[PDB]
Amino acid sequence: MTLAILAVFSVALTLLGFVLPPQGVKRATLLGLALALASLLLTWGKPFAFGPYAVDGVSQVFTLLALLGALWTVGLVRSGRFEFYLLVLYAALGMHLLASTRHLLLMLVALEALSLPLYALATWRRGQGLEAALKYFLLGALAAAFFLYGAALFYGATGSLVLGAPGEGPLYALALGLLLVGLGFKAALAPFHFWTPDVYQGSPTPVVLFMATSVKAAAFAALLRVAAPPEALALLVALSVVVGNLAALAQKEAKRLLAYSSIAHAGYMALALYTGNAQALGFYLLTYVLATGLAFAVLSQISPDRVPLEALRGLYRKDPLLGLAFLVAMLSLLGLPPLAGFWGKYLAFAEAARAGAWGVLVLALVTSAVSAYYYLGLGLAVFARPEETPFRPGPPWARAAVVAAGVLLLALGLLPGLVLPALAAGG
Amino acid sequence: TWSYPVDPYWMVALKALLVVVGLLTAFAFMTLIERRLLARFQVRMGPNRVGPFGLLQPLADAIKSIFKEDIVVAQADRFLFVLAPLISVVFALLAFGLIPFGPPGSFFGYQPWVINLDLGILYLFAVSELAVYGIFLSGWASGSKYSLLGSLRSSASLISYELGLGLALLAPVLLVGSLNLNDIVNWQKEHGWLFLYAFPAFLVYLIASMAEAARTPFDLPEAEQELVGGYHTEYSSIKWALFQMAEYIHFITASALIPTLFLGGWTMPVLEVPYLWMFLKIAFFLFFFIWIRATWFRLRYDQLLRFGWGFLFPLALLWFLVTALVVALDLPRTYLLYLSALSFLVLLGAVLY
Amino acid sequence: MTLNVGPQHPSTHGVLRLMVTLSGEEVLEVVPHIGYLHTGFEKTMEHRTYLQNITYTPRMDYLHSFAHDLAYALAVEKLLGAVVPPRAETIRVILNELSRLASHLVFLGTGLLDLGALTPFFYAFRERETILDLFEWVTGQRFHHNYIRIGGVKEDLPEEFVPELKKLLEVLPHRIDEYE
Amino acid sequence: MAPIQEYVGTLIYVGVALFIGVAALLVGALLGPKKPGRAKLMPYESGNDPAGEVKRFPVHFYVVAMLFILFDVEVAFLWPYAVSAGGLGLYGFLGVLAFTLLLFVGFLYEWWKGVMR
Amino acid sequence: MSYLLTSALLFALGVYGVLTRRTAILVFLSIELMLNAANLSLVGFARAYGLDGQVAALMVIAVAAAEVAVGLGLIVAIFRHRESTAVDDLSELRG
Amino acid sequence: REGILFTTLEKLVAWGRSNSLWPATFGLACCAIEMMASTDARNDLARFGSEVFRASPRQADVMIVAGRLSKKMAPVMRRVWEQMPDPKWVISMGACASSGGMFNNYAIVQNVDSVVPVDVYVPGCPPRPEALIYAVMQLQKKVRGQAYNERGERLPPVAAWKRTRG
Amino acid sequence: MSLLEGLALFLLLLSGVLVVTLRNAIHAALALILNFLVLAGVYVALDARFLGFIQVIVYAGAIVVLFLFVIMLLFAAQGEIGFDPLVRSRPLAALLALGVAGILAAGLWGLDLAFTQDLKGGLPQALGPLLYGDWLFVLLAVGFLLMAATVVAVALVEPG
Ligand SMILES: CC(C)(C)c1ccc(CSc2cnn(C(C)(C)C)c(=O)c2Cl)cc1
Ligand code: SF4
Repeated sequence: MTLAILAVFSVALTLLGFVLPPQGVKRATLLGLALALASLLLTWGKPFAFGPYAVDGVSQVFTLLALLGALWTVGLVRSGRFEFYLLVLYAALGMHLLASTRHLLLMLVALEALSLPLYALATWRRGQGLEAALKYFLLGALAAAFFLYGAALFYGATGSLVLGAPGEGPLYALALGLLLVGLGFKAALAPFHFWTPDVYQGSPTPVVLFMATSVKAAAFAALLRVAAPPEALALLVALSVVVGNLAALAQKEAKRLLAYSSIAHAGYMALALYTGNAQALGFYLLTYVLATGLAFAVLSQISPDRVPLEALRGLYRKDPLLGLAFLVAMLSLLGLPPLAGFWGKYLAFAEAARAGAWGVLVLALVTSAVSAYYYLGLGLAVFARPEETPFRPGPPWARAAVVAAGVLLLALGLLPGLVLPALAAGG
Repeated sequence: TWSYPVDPYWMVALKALLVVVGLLTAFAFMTLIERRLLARFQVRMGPNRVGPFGLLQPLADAIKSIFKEDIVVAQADRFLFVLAPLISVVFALLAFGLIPFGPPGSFFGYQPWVINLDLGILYLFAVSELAVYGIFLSGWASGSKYSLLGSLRSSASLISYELGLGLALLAPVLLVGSLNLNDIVNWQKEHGWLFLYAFPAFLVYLIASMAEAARTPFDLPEAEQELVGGYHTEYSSIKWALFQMAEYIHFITASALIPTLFLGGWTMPVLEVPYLWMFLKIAFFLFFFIWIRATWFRLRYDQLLRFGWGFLFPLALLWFLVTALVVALDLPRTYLLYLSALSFLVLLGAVLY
Repeated sequence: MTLNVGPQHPSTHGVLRLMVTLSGEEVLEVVPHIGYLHTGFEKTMEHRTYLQNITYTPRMDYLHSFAHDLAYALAVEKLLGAVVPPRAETIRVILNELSRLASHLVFLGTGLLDLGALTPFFYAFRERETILDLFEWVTGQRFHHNYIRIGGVKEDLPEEFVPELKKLLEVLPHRIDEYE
Repeated sequence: MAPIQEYVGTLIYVGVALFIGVAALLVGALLGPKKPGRAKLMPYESGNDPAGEVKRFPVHFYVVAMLFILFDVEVAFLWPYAVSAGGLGLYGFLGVLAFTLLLFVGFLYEWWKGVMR
Repeated sequence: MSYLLTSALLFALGVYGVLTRRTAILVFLSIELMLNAANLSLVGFARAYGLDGQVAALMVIAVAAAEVAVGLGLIVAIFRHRESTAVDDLSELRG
Repeated sequence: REGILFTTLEKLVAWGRSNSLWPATFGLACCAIEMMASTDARNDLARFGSEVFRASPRQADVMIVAGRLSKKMAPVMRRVWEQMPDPKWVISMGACASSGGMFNNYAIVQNVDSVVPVDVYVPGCPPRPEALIYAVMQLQKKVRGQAYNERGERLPPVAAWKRTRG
Repeated sequence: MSLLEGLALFLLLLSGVLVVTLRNAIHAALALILNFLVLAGVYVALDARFLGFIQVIVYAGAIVVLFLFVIMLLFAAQGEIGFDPLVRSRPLAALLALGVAGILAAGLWGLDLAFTQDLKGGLPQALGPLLYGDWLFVLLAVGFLLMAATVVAVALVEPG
C-alpha cells in the first residue's frame, strides 16, 4: 500500500499545513517517505496489482530510488513554505505511477503528475531559474503532445493502450517512435537533451539533485516496458553520448557540465533497453542516483543557485570528507573499479553485446574514455587551492547522507553479488 | 429520443422560425409588462400612452432603432465590433426548443417542441457559456477599457455561477437517469414535481440563474451609475438592441427552464393542458424575478464571487453526493422527500430570528 | 489604472470629474476635479441690491436653500439691527426643517438609486412633491422660492397652509419609520 | 439514445438563427443617416481617456477562470456517474465520492488561502 | 480515414505554430491544436477498436486543462512585470 | 437612410422618433431636480416613451440641458453631443441654458445655441415638470413635422441636421 | 457524408492554418474555437456525442475563455515586438512542420482499418462504467493531478 501511504500523506498534509509549522510539515513528509520505503522493503518480491497498476521488480526498485532522492532533497529544503515540500511529495507519487503501470494514457497522467510540481519547484525566484523552468515547460508540453499522438497511433496499431500488444509493422514502428520521443526527452537523451543544461544551470541545486535522480529513474523504469527497436536506440545512444561528453569538455560551470555528463550517463544506461534486462539497469540507476545525490548535496553546500568549477576546487581543505565523497562519486560515474558504477556500466555493456550491437558500444566506450577529462577536472579539483568560492558547510544531515551514499557506492562496487541477486524477482 | 417522434425538416425550420419571431414579440411585450409592473411597484404608473395598453410603444421603439445611425466607431476593431452581437443573439435564441410545451401532436398535428436531444442539459450549458462569450467579446471590441472592466465583471461572475449550475443540475439526473428534459418531465408526471425531492439544488440553481443576468448580483453589469458594463456604450442602432434582446431571451429561457426541471414544467396534475400551465409558470417566475429587480440591491461582484464560490458550489455538490448515496443504494425514494423537507425547513426557519 | 470617471458620467450626480488612481477593483486614491459649475455667485452678488440678493441666495445649494436664505437674512439684519417678529422667525424655522426633510428625501433617493435598486427613490421623492405642494401653497414656487426678507417674510400664510401641513405631519412619521 | 434527425434539426435551428441575425444586422446598418464625424467616432468620456492609459488589469479574473476550467472538468466527469449509477452500486458511488472529495480538498485549500487577490 | 489524416495534418500545423510563434501563449494555443488533433485520432481508433479511446481522449482533455492552468500561471509569473512575453528575450542560460 | 423618400415612410419614422424619444441625461444645475420630478410618482415622463433613461450618449437621442451650462463644461458637452447618434435632438432646459438667466457674467454661456443646435427652448426657474412635458410635446410635434413658428414657417424635423459640424 | 465531410475537414484545416498564421492573438484563438466547434461536430459524426458536448463546454466555455482573459489583461496580442525574427526560422520550421506529417502519413498510408463498430453513441450512459470501472483508477489519478496543478499555480503566483 505504498501508493496509499503516499497519496494519503500528501492529501492530509495539504490542509494540515494550515495548522502545522513548516518544520513539522518537513518532519511529516520525511515520515511518509520513510514509511513508503519500509513498505517497499517488507514487500520485497511481493508483486501486487490492482488494475493497470502493477507493482513489479521495476516499479519497486525504481520507486525506491525515487523515494531515496526525495528523502535526500527534502533533507536540504528548510524553507518556510510547506508548498516547496508538497509538490515534492506530489512529484514523487507521480513518478511511482510512472513505473507501476503499462497503460500509456496512465503513463501520460503520471508524467504530468510528476512534471507539473517540479516546474513550480524550480522557483527560488532567481531569474535564470524562471528562464530554465519556462524552457522546461514548453519542451515538456511539446514532448507530451508527441507522446500523446504516440499513444493514439498505438491504439491504432492495437485494441488496447497497453504495451505488449502484438503490434503491426510500420504503424507500430511509428507509434513507438512517437512514444520514445517524449520518453527519451524526459530521459535527457539526445537529440532531445537541450533542456537539460539550461535547467540544471538555472534550477536551484537541490532541485537539480531531485530531478537528475528521480525523474531519470522513473523515466527508464517506464522505458524498459517498451520494445524499442535497435536502430532508433542506436541513434539515441550515439547522439546522446557523443554530444553529452563533447559539449561537457568545454564547460566552465559545474552544474551545466554535470548536465552534459548526465546526458552521457543516460546514453550509457540505454544499453539495457536492448535486452530490457531491467536488473543491470536497476543496478546502474542505483549507483548513479547515489553518486548524483552526493555530488549535488555538495554543490548545494557550496551554492544553491550556481556553482562554477573553481568553486569545487579546494573542497578538501574546506571539507575533507566532502572532497573524498566527491572523488568517489566522480569515479563511480566514470565507471572505474572497484566501484559500483563500473559494475552497472559493465552489466549494461554485457546486455548490449548480448543484443549484438557493436559500433554503438565501441563509440560509447571511446566517448566514455573521453569523459575522463572532466570526470578528473572535477574529482581531482578536490585538492586544488581554494579560490573565491561560496561555502556554507551544510548540516550534518546531508554530510551523513553524502557519507552513506559514497559508502554504498564503494561497497556495492566491491561486492555487487549481494543486492544484484535481488534486482530480479527479489528473493 | 427513444419515445419521441420527428417532424419533417421543413417543419423543423418552420417551427424554429416561429419560435424566433415569438421570442422577439414576446420580449418586446415583456419589456412593456416589466415597465408597468415596476410602475405598480413604485406607485408611479406606466405608459397609458401610445398604446392604449402601451402595446404599440415597442413598434415605435423598434422603428426608431432602425434608421438610428448604426455607427462604426473609429479606434475600434472593424470586425469583432459588428460581429459579436450575432453571437450573443444567435446562441441566446436557441436552447429554448427543448422545453416541452405539451405531449406530442398537441401542436395541432406535429410537435410542441423543436428538438428533444438525448443530452439536453449539456446543450443548454454549452450555449449558455457562449452568451458570456459574446458579452465580454463585445466589451473588448469597443476599445474602451472603461467598458472592458465591466465586461470582465460580467464574464467572471456569470462564469462562477455558470460552474455552480452544473453542481445544481447533477442531482435530478440520478433520479431520472436520462439527460433529455422530456423524460424528466414524464418523471415529474409520475412521481411528481421533482423540486420536492431536491429543493436545495433548485435554490442553488435558481440563485445561480439570478446571477445569469436576471438581477441581484446586478453586476451584470450595466453602465448606469457604476463602472459601465460590457456589450454596450459604443453601439447605436440595432446591435445595442441585439444585446438587450439576447439578455432578455436568456432571462426568459432561465425563467422557463426553472419550472421545467425542478418544478412542474407544465405536466399539471390538474386539467393537464399543454401550453397554458407552462406559460403561467413562466409568467409567475417573471413576476417574482421582477419583484426582485425592483426590490433588491446589488452584490458588488466581490461579495458575489465570494458567495458563489463559498456557499453555492459546496452546498450543491454536497446535495449531489447525498442524492447519489440514495440512488446508488436505491432502496427508498422517500428518504429524499424527508431530507429535502427538512432542508427547506432549515433554510426557511433560520430566517425569522 | 488612472481611470477618468468624467464629468457627469457615468451618471455621477453633481457634475464632477474623478481620476481614480487604481490597480484592479480596489481604489488606491481618487484625484478629484471640480469647477465644472462655477457660475460666480460671490461675484454677481456684489452687483445686486440687498433686497435682490435674496434671489441669488437659494439657487446655489438648491436642495437645502432656506439655510442660505436665513443665514443671509441674519447677517444683513445684524449688520443693520432689524427685528424679526416671533411669528416670522417661527415660520422661518418651520420652513427650514421642512426643506431639510425634502433635502434628506432627495439625498437618500439618489443614494439608494446610485448603487443597488431604484424603487425607494419614488416613495420618499413622492413626499417631496407633497412638501413642494405645501411650499407652492405659501411661496407660489416649488423651489428657488423667494419668500424671506431682511425684516422677516414677504407676506402672510394662507388659511390653507396649516391643514395640508398637518396632514403631512401625520403621514410622515409612519413613512419614515417604514423606510427605517 | 436519439435519432440523427434531431441533430440535423439542431443544425437547421442554428442556420435559422444565423439567417435572422444577419438579416437584422443588415436592416440596422442600411437604415440610418450615416454622417459620421471625426468627433462622433471618438471613443468616450470628454476629450480622451475614459480609461485611456491604464496598467494591466488584476489577475483575479484569471484565477477565477482557471478555477472554472478545473472545476468544470470536474463536473464533466461527475455527469457520467450522475446518469449511470445503479449499475455502479456502492462501489461507483464511493469512487465518485473519493474523486469529489479530492477536488473539494483543492477547493478548501484555495478557500483558506482565499481569492480576493 | 479522412479524420485520421485530418488529425495528422492538424498536428503538423500546430507544430508549425509552436516553431513559428514568437509569443508563449500562441505557442501554447498551437500545442492545444496538436493535443486535440491527437484526441481526434484517438476517437477514430476507438470507433475502430471499441470505445475505450473515447475515455482516453476525455482524460487527455482533462490533462490538457491542467497543463494549461499551470502554463498560464508560469507565463503570468515571468512576463507580468516584464515586457512582451516573447521567449527570444530570455537567453541567459546557454550551452 | 435619413428617414426620407416616401410620403408614408417619412410619416411613419417621424411618428416613431416622436414618441420613442429616448432621453440622454445631462443634468447640470437646480433645473435637474425639477427635471427628475417630471419622472417622480406624481408626474412621470415615463409614459410617452421616456421611461427608460440611457445615460450613455451612444444610445439616447434627446439631450436635456437641465441647468446652467458652465463654460468649463461646454467643450466636454460638445463632444458628448457629437457622441450621440445622428438622429438626435437637443432641448435647452431652464432659463440659464435657454438664455443667460440671471447669471450675466464671465462664467456662463448666455445661450446654449452657441455650442449645440437647440431644438426646443423652455423658460422657467425652475420649469415646472409639466412644462418639461409640454416642451417634449413641442419637440414631438416638431420632429413629426407639425410645428410652425410665429412667422408661419414649418420647422425641420431634426435640428442639428443644419450645421456644418466639421 | 463526403459532401459535408469534406466541408468540415476544410473548416478544420483552415482554422488550424489560421490559428498558426494570424498575428492577432484574439483572432487566432477565435479561429481555434471555430475549429473546436467543427471538431465537436466531427466527434458527433463519429458517434461520440458526450465527448463533443464536453469538448464544447470544457475547451470553449472554460479554457480559451481564460486564454482571452489573459491576453486582455496583458495585451500581448501582436507578439512580433522585440522581434529577433530569425527569418530562416519561418521557412525551415515549415519544412520540419511538414515532415512531422509525412512520416505520420507513412504510418497511415496504405492503411485501412476495421472501422466497423456499433458504439451506439458515445453517451455517458454507456461511458460511465468504463470511466467508473476499468478507468476509475485513471480518473482518480487525473483528479489528484488536478489538485496538484491547483496547488502549483496558487503557490506559484502567491504574492507575499
Ligand atoms: C436617472 C435620473 C433622471 C434620476 C438622473 C439624472 C441625472 C443624474 C445626474 S445629474 C445630477 C443628479 N443629482 N444631483 C444632486 C443635486 C442630487 C447631487 C446633481 O447635482 C446632478 Cl448634476 C442622475 C440621475
Ligand atoms: S433656470 Fe433657475 S432652476 Fe434652472 S439652472 Fe437656472 S437658476 Fe437653476
